[PDB]
Amino acid sequence: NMKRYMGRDAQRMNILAGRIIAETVRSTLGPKGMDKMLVDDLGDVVVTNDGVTILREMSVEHPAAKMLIEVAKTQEKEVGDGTTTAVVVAGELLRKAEELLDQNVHPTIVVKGYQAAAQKAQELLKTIACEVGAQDKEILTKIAMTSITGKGAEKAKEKLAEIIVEAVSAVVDDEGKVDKDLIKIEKKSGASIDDTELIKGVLVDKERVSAQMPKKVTDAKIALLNCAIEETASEMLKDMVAEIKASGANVLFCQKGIDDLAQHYLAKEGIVAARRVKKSDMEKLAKATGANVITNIKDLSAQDLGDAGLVEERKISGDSMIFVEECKHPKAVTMLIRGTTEHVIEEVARAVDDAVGVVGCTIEDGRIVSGGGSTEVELSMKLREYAEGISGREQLAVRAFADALEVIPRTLAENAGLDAIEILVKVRAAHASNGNKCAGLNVFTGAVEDMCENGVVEPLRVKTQAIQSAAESTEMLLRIDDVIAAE
Amino acid sequence: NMKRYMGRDAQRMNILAGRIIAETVRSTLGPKGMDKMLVDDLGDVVVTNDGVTILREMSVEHPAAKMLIEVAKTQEKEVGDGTTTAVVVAGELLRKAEELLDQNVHPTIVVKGYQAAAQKAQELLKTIACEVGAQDKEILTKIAMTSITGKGAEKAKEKLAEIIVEAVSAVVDDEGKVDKDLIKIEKKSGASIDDTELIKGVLVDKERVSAQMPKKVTDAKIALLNCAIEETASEMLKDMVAEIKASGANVLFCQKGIDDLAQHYLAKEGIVAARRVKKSDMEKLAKATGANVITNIKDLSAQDLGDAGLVEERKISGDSMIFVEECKHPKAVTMLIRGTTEHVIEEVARAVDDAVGVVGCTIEDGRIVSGGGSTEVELSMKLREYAEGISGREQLAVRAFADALEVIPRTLAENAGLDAIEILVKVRAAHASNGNKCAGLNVFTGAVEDMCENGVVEPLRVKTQAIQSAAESTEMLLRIDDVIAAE
Amino acid sequence: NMKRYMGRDAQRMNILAGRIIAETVRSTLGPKGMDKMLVDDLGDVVVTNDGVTILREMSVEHPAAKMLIEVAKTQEKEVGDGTTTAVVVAGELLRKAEELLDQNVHPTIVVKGYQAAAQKAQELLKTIACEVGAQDKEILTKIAMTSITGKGAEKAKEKLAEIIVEAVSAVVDDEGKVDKDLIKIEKKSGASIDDTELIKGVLVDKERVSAQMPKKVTDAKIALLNCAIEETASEMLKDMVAEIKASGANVLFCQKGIDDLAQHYLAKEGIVAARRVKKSDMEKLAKATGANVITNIKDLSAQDLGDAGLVEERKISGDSMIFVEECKHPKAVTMLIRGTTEHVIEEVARAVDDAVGVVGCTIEDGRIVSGGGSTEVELSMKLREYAEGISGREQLAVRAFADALEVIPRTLAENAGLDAIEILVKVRAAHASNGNKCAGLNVFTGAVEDMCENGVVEPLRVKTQAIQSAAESTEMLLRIDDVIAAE
Ligand SMILES: Nc1ncnc2c1ncn2[C@@H]1O[C@H](COP(=O)(O)OP(=O)(O)O)[C@@H](O)[C@H]1O
Ligand SMILES: Nc1ncnc2c1ncn2[C@@H]1O[C@H](COP(=O)(O)OP(=O)(O)O)[C@@H](O)[C@H]1O
Ligand SMILES: Nc1ncnc2c1ncn2[C@@H]1O[C@H](COP(=O)(O)OP(=O)(O)O)[C@@H](O)[C@H]1O
Ligand SMILES: [Mg+2]
Ligand SMILES: [Mg+2]
Ligand SMILES: [Mg+2]
Repeated sequence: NMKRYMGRDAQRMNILAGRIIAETVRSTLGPKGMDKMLVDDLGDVVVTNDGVTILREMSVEHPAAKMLIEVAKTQEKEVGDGTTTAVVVAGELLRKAEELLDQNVHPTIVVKGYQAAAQKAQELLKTIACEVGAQDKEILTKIAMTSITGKGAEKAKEKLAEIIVEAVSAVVDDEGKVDKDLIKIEKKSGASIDDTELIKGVLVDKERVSAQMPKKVTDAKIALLNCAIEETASEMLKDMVAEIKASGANVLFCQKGIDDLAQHYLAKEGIVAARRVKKSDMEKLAKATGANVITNIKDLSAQDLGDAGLVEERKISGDSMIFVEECKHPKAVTMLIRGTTEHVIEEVARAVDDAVGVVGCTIEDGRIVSGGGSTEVELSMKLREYAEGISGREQLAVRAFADALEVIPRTLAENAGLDAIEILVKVRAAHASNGNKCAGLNVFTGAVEDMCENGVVEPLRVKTQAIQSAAESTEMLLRIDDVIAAE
Repeated sequence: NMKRYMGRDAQRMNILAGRIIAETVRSTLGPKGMDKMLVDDLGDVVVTNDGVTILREMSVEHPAAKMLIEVAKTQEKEVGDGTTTAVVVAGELLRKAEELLDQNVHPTIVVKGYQAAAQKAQELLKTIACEVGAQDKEILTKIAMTSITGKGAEKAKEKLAEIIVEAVSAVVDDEGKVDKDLIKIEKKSGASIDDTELIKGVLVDKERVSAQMPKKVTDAKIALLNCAIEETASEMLKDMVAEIKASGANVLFCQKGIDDLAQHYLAKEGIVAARRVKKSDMEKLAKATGANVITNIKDLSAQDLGDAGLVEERKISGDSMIFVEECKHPKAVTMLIRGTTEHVIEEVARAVDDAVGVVGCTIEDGRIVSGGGSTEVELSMKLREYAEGISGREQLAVRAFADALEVIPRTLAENAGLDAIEILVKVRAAHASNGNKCAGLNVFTGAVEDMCENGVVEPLRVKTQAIQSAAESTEMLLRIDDVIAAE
Repeated sequence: NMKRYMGRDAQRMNILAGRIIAETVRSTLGPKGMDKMLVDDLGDVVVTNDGVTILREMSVEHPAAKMLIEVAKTQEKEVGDGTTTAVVVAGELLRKAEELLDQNVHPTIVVKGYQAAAQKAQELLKTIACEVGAQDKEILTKIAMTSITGKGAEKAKEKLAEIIVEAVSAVVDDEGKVDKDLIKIEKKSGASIDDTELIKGVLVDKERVSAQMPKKVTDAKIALLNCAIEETASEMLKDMVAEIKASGANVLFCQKGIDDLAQHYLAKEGIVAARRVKKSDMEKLAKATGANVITNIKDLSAQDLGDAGLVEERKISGDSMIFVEECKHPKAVTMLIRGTTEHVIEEVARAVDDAVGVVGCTIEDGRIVSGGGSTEVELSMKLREYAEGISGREQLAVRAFADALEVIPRTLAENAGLDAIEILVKVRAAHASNGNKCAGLNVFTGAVEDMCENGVVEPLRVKTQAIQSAAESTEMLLRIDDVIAAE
C-alpha cells in the first residue's frame, strides 16, 4: 500500500517530471514559436500559444509536475505575460540541479545556493531596469507590441497595440492601479481581426424589452434600476413609469423584472428599457457612463443618470445587442474583438489579455527591461561573478542558477531555427562589462542587436515574478526525497 | 475469526510497527533534513517537513503505529514544534526495548525502569533549563528563529522571526497566556515570501456591499452589528440607518443581512458596510479594533465602536478584500503570508505556526534549553549515572532509556551527512561533568559548538512534553502481549 | 438442519469453549500481568488490562463462551474489580469438572457437589473477613491502591489512590451507599498522568453564550434553568433577565435555548450564562453546588441558587470549558484524568473505575480480606477438610471445587515468572490451621509474606461475588448435554 519512491529515485522522478512539462511549452517560446492544439475527451478543441492555458487545460497527473503548473498559474495571476518563461526556467533549474546532485552535493546546499542567487538576481534586476512614465504612451505601446508578438509576429498589428494602451489607460484607478477586470472583452465573428475596435462604454447582451421602444437614442441619459418595476391590472404603474420620466431618463436598464403593464407605459413615453440584465452588466454600466445603481425607484434623483453619446440596438454577427458606446468619462471600457472563425477570435483574445497585463504592469510599476533574452544574459553573467565571491560548495549552485537563466536566449534561438550555441556566444560577448545590457538576439534579423532601440521591452514584473516563482518552487521540489503515491 | 498474534510475535509486531512510522520521519529531522511529498487518492499533493501533518495525513492502518501518531498529535497540541522528535524518540525507546526483551527481561520490568527514568529526566531538565524574561524580545527571536530553521535554514529569514515575536507578543492575555488562535494567519500569492508582513488588525474576505460606498476611510470608527438591518418598501430603514450615524460610525460590519433599502441609505451617508461576515470574523474584529458586538441596533452606544487607522478595500492577488489595518491596541493580529506558488505559501505557513508555538511557549513557561541535540546528550549522561544507583534488572531499562535519547543528536548528524558515531563521541566528551550542557553539533559548522551562544534555543516544553509522551505511550505498548485484529 | 453435538461431545465442546475465554485473560492477572491490544474491523484500537472490557469488546461467538462473559459482565456490575478472577475461576471449575466426568461421575452429582462447596465457601469467607470502618480513610487507601496495582504496579501512584478515596467519600449518600455515577470522570490530554486531580464540582463542555460576559467569577451564586428564556423583537426579555438578577445570581446554566435578545441583557448585567447544557450536566450541577432545577422562571427563589467558590471558562487541552470548581458541600464530584496520549489516558481511567468500585465496596460492605491469592489458599484448604465430612461421590466434586480456587495463586505466580508449583506449596504450608489466613505470595518479593501487613486488601464483595457467579454459571453449563446450533 502502495507506491513509494526512495531517495535518488524520488528526486529523479520529480526532477524529471518537472523537466517534462517544461519541455512541453519550450516550443511556444518566442515569435518564431509554435502553437499547441489541444482536444479533450469531448472532441472540444482549443488552439493556443499561451503557456498557462496549455498547462492548465491538459490532464497533468503526476504530483511533481502539478506544482510547476503552480508557477505558471501565479505568473498569469500577477503579470499576464511570461507564463511560459517562468515554467521554462523552472525546468532548467531542475535540470542543472541534478548535475550537482549526481556529483553528491547535498540537496540542502543546492537549495541554499539557489536561494542565494535568486536573492541577488532580484536586486540585480532592480538596478538594470530603465524607468518610464506611467503615461509615456509611446513606450506603453512598444510594451504592448512586444507582448502580442511572441504569440506570432503576425498578430502584432500596429493599430491593435494602440487600441489596448488607450484602453488600459482609461481604466486606471487614480491612484494608481489597473483593474484588469474593468476592461470588458467581447468576442463576435465578422470578417475581421482588423475590425476589432475600442468601445468606450458597455456591450449588453439584451434587447429592448418592448418592440415599440426606440431602437436608437443619441446623447442619452441612463437610469440603472436595481429595483423591480412591478405591475398588476390597475395601472399601479403610471406612478413608477412617470417617476422615471421625472428625472429625464430616455434609457433604462433594469436588473429585475419589468411587468407587462410597465412595458407599455415606457414604450409610450419614448424611454428604452431592458429587463433582467446581468448583475455584472449593471456594475459595468454603473462605472462606464457615470451612473448610479438605485434600489428605491422613488429615490431616483436626476443625477443618478449616466451619460453615453449613443445607445443603440444593433445586430452584430447575427445576435442583436444594446451598444452603449461613445461615453464621456469611462471607468469601464469594452474591447470588441473580431475575427473570421471562433478559435481565430479566441486566440486574438488571449493575446489581448497578455497585452493588457504587461501594459497595466508598466503603468503600475514604472520600470521595464529589454526583451529578446537580453536581461537574462546580462542577469546571468552578473550572477556568475557574484558566484566567485562565494566560498563553499554553494558556489556550484549559484553558477548553475546563473547558467540556468540562459535557457531563454537559448530556446528563443532554437525555435527560430538558428544555431543556439553560437548566438549564445555572440550575445555573451556583447555583455562584457561594457554595453549593452540591452544586447539580445533578434530572431528575424538573425543577428544580435540592441533590443531597447528595436522596441523590444517587458515590464520588470515579468522577469522578477518569473525568476522568483521559478526559484521558490524548484527549491521546494529539491528538498523532497520520499514520495507516497496511492490508488 | 480472524487474526491474532501471540507473545513474542505480538510484541515484535508492535515494536516493529512503531519503529516504522518513526523511521518515516527520521529524515525530516534538523535543518539538513528533507521534505516528504504526499499525494492522496485524489491527485491532491502536499509537501511538508512538519512531522505531525506528515503522519496525520497519510493512511496509517496498523493499530500499534496508530498510537505513536498519538504522541505526535498531542505534541503539536501542547507545544507546536518538536513533533518529529517526540515520535522519533518514541521509536528509539521501542528499539532499545527489544534488546532487553530478547534478553528475557520481563516487559513489566522494562516498563518499570522506563517510567523511572522518564521520572528522573523530568526533574533533570527542570534544573538545566535557563530562565528567560517573558519579553526578552531578543531571546524570543532566537527561539523563533531556531524553530523556522530545521524546516530548512533557507526559510530562516531574519525579518520573519522578528515579525512573529512581535505578533505573538501582541496577543498575550494578561495574565498570562498566548491564544494561538488570536493570531489570524492569511495566505495570498504575490511575488513574495519576503513580502509576508504583520497586519495589526483583521483581514475580511468580504467587499463593500454597495459600490457607491467609500473604498477608503482613515482613522475610522467601526460599528459591529450582530443584528439584521431589515427593510420592506416604505423606508422603515432611515431609522436604523440614522441611528448608526448617530453614534459616529463611518464603517459597519454586519453578520446578518442588510436589505437593499438600508444599503442605499448607508451609501448616501458615507458609511461603508459589509453584510454576512463570518461569525469568526466578527469576534476577530471585536477584539482587534477594540469594538463591541451589538445585537440591538437601538442600544448602539457611541463607545461600542472600535478604532482602526485605516479601513480599505484592496485587490490583493486577484481577490478583493477589506483591510482593517494599523489598529491601536490589537488583541487580535493578522500574519499575512505570501509566496509565489500555493504550496510554497502553505509550507511557509506551517513554519510560522511552529514559530508561534515555541514563542508562545517561552513567554508562557519562562524557561528554555539549548538545541542541536545538546540537552539530549546532557540529559542522557546524567540519566546514565542515575542508572548505576539502581539495583536490579530495572537498571538495564534505565540505561536503555538513557541511550535512547541520543537518537536526536545521532539522526541530526545523519541527515547533515556527517559521521554520526564520531560526532556523538565528541559531543559526549564535552559533557563530562564540566561544561557545557550547551555543547552540541552544529550541522553547518560540522564541529561541536556552544549552542546557547550560537543562538540555538528551544522552549523547555519541547523536550519535557516530548520525552514524557514518548515514555508514556511506549510504556503502554510494551505491556501488550496479545492482539486481536478483525476483518 | 443443521449442527448438533451429542453427550460427551457437547460437554467437551462447552467445557473447552469455556476454558478458552478463560485462558484468554489468564495473562492479565496480577501486577506482573500483561495487556491485550484489541483492534476491531475499523482499525480502532483499544489497549487494556481490564478483564471484562477485553471480553466484551471482542467478537466472541461460541454460545458456551458467550456465557462466561456473563460472569465477568456482572462482576463489573456488582463490584468493579476482580472481573478477570471471576472468569478465571469459572474456567478452572470447568477444567476440574471434566476430570470427574472422564471418570464417569454423573454431571448432576458434580453440579450437586459444586453447589455444596460454593455454599460453604460463602459462609467460610464471612468469618475470615476483617472488619473495617466506613471512614477508616487509611485502609480505604490501601484498598484503592491494591486495586490500581494489578493494572501494573506503575499506575499505583500514591497520590492517586488518595484522590479517589477522598472523591468516593464525598459522594456517599447517607445512608449509606455510593452512587458510582455521582463521581464524574473527565479525560483531557496535558503532559500529565500526575496532573490528574480532584475537582470538587462539575466540568461543563459549554462556553459563555455571549463573549461580552465575565470569563471569571469567584464565590459565585448559581441559577440552573430548566426553562427556555425566549425573546422576539420588543424586549419582552428585560422581565426574564431582571427577575434572575432579582435572586442575586451572577451565573446561569440553561438547558434550553437563550434567545439573542436575552443574551445581550445578561452580558449587560454581569451574569454569565450557557445555553443548551446536557440534561445530565444539569443534574450534576443540581447536586454538586447545592442548587435547584427551576422550570418556572417566575418561581426563581433566592435559595434555588447553588454555591461554588469559582466559576471560570478555561482552555484546557485546546478545548474551552466552564469549570465550576471549589464547591462547599459536593454531592457530585469530578475526577479530572490527564495523560500525554489518548489511550494512555483511557486506561488510567479504567484503573480509576476499578478503584472507585472497590472503595465504594468497602464503605458499603465494611468487611475486607487479604489479596495476593491469600484467602484463596485459605478458602481452599478449609473447603478441602469440609470435603472429608462428605459421604458419596459428591465429595470428589467438593475437593475439585477446593482445588479450583488455587488457580488464582497459581496464575499470579506464573505471570510474575516464578515457579507456580513450589510457591503454591510454601503458601499452603503457611496456612496449616495456625496462621496466617493472610499468608500470600508477593510477586515482587518473590517469597511468601503477610498480605494484610503489606497493605494488600480487597473488599469481601470481590471474592464472594466472584466465587458464586463462577459457581452458578459453570453449574448450569455442566448440566448441558445437547446443543442445537443453526445457520
Ligand atoms: N522581436 C522579438 N525578437 C526576439 N524575441 C522577442 C521579440 N519579441 C518578444 N520576444 C521574446 O519572446 C518571449 C515571449 O514568448 P511568449 O511566446 O510570449 O511566451 P511568454 O510570453 O510566456 O514568455 C519573451 O522572452 C520576449 O523576450
Ligand atoms: N542551527 C542548528 N544546528 C543544529 N541543529 C539545529 C539547529 N537549529 C535547530 N536544530 C535542531 O533541529 C531539530 C528540529 O527538527 P525539525 O525539522 O524542526 O523537527 P521537530 O522540530 O519536530 O523536532 C531540533 O532538535 C533542533 O534541536
Ligand atoms: N502487591 C501485590 N502482590 C501480589 N498480588 C497482588 C498485589 N496487588 C494485587 N494483587 C492481586 O492481583 C489481582 C488483580 O488482578 P487484576 O489484573 O486486577 O484483575 P482482577 O482485578 O479482575 O482480578 C488480585 O487477585 C490481587 O489479589
Ligand atoms: Mg505573450
Ligand atoms: Mg520546526
Ligand atoms: Mg484491577
